Amino acid sequence: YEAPAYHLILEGILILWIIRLLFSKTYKT
Amino acid sequence: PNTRVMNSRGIWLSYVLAIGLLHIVLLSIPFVSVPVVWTLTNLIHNMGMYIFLHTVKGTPFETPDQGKARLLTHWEQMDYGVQFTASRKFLTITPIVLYFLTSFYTKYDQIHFVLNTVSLMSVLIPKLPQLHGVRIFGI
Amino acid sequence: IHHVTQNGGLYKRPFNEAFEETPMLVAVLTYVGYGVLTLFGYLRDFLRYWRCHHATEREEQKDFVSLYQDFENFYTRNLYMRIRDNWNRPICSVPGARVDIMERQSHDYNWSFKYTGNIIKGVINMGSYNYLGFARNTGSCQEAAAKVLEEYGAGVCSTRQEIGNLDKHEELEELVARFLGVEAAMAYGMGFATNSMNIPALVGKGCLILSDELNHASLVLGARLSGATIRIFKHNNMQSLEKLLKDAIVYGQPRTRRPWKKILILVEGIYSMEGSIVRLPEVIALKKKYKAYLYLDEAHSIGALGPTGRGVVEYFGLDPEDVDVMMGTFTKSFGASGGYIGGKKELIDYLRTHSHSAVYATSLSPPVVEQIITSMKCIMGSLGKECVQQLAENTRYFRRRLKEMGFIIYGNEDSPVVPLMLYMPAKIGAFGREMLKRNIGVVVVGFPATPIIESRARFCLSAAHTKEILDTALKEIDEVGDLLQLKYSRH
Amino acid sequence: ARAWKQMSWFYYQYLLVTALYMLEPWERTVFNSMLVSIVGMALYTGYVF
Repeated sequence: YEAPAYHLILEGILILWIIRLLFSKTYKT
Repeated sequence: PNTRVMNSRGIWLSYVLAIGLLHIVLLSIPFVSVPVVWTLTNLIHNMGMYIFLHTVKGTPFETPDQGKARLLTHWEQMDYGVQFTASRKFLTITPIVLYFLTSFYTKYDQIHFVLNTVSLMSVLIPKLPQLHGVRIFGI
Repeated sequence: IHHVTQNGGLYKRPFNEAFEETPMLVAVLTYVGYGVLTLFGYLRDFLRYWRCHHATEREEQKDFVSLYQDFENFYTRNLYMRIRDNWNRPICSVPGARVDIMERQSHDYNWSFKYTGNIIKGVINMGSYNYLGFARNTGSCQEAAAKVLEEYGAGVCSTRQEIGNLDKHEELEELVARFLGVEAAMAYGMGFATNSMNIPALVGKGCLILSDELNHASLVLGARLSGATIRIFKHNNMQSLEKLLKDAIVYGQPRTRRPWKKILILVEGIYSMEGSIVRLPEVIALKKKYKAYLYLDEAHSIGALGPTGRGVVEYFGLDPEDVDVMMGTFTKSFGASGGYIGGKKELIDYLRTHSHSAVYATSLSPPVVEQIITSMKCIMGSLGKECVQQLAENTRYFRRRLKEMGFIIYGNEDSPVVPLMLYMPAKIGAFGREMLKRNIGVVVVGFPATPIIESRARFCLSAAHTKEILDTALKEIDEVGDLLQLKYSRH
Repeated sequence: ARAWKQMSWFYYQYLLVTALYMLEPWERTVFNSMLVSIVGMALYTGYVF
């Protein structure tokens, strides 16, 4: 409990991935 | 016509309950354990969302655009290609939630980390918007 | 005066259209119905890795690169081929109010059919474009063409700018111009061939076309053949119309930023599926605000709207001189074949020269010209102009009648086309068989010609339908909508 | 007596929804078996817990 070793590192990447992902709002001589 | 098929009404609600059926089906298996139920259902889901989005290309019907998206798989052709739309982001958030519940269950094991990550890896890798048309040595 | 709401669209009457959004519980069950059906298709095509019998590409001296995509034929053989017994039934009579239908069946599960001998008679139809009831082999209206048939023949073997140009052709082109109230008119061979051969003679390379979401296969195809930028706006959304129309001028092309050469709009009067009328005065008010042109399509609208029905312009009471070009057909109120283009005399003369069809295609057959003329004479003044007051009575009666019966109906209430909503794909395949058991033949509209959760059935009302013909059909529907629980509406 | 006839209507109602109707009864029972055995396994595991 409260920690796996290198996994909350990787899980912190994913939960931070969504926040950039949530606000991009558009895309595409 | 495969460009407004996820932009329809209640397709998001029906996409959940297919997985919700698939878990309760997988929950009622005799010779199985409650960790590897979640391990199984994160593998099958990310298998489906690769094969039904990033593998089959074209339309099941016939396109009156003379087959413009014949060389384009189903993810690439959503909403006529504009990436950051209201429905592609729903399709990216949902395996992450399926990653975190399968992170919650199996109690953060090492083999349940390894097997349940590369499924979640190999589904988001094609969903990079700068990986629009590049196909690795095939398809 | 009724509405002048924001765009200057001046309304005389109330509008009153109804697009009831589909229920939550209904919509989820549809995808399950397709989901089980898309499941067995992969099952079925997997079983076909060894050898319902197929068309069997020639082996004899062939087997090049294969002809068709296997996957593009998926829905036609796994959702269509299952239930293709309906919308293909041969009839053997005059398509009026009661229609003799040849009976067929398949023991090969709709893969190969067979007529028994049977002629199912006195079948009320509601799926034919017979609004003003001119499909009859009786009366003096059709009799006049018999004099024309025994005299002239059944078709020129020539072209309009070539030899073939009869006095009837010159007569009819006058006759419609007074009927529409425009300067000049010109008839064409079939209504599909009009839009696919004249719209490319108008717009060119630097043009921009603002067409609706759901026009037809005609109007898209003409827009493809003219190399011109095509942009789609939402159905009857003037706000979405003006938003494109605003950005079309304040920008130009995507590559260069030069101004557009000319722009125009492709809209129809009565959209066939989801039978609804375009918000026309809000369009006339908007094209004058942005100097655009306007192509209008009275394929369904003429003979069905306005008193002594003359299309949607009299139905809104407006002038024909603000629509830059008017097009309609003769198959869908007159019981004939072909279509016209009405417009200014300068426009018609340019299209009497640059036509794709007066210069290549052969022109109309002579006796069907007469069937158009005598039909317009009975309208202009003998089963005449009283039937349009009958049909509008039949429209307005039938439209309130199914709405209060718990069914769900789209479109404007005054529209003769009645879109009746199915949702489940099995409810498509049962309903055509079910009504056919109850002595009525209707038209069901499948998946790919709709969106996913539309899958509707469609009724064509008629002035030839009397009250007893109509109420008998109301009785039969009351059982079936009960039998299939298709009472989706809340009201 | 009609309760056995009313019951087959609800089964016929089950043929329409989820599109069992035009489903070639060679294949329907294959789906009926996958309908039964999953619910048949839903009971045997449900009685455990």
